Amino acid sequence: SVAYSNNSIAIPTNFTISVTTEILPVSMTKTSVDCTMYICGDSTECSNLLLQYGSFCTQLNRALTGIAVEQDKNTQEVFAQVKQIYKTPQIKDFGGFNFS
Amino acid sequence: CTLKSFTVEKGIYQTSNFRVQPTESIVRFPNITNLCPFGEVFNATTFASV
Ligand SMILES: *[C@@H]1O[C@H](CO)[C@@H](O)[C@H](O)[C@H]1NC(C)=O
Ligand SMILES: *[C@@H]1O[C@H](CO)[C@@H](O)[C@H](O)[C@H]1NC(C)=O
Repeated sequence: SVAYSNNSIAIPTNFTISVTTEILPVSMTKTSVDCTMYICGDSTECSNLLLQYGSFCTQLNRALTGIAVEQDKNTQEVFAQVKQIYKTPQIKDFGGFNFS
Repeated sequence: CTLKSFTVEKGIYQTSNFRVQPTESIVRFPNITNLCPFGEVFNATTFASV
């Protein structure tokens, strides 16, 4: 409960510096699928009836390639916000802060 | 052939996996020489009731 009045206020007298960690995914593993190898397998008897479903195979491959290029775009976008690359300074002399 | 077109632009174009041609062939069967007794069970003089 809060000790609330109509003429009373509370004011801090000190401060505390705090640090927290936030973890977010950026990209996932890129994959590709060879439909003919996964289905028939070193079979001349098969892979002759897959001429009808080659269109579906192409559709799957197109979707997977789109996913992969999207993953590359995400990885580039997250970390490459700034272009100029700055070398770390030699002398620290940051007034006390230790960034080791 | 994979793209089903005559013009290809730039790209990486992950094509189908490579294969190796099995130029030879073998047959392996157990050591059986004597023929089956076809005459014994086909040319039997007597046959049992159903
Ligand atoms: C504020 O907190 C620090 C560390 O907890 C302490 O050294 C300092 O004395 C505090 N300030 C006052 C006015 O008590
Ligand atoms: C096989 O059958 C035929 C007719 O059923 C007969 O003439 C012949 O003698 C038979 N041979 C043997 C080896 O039993």
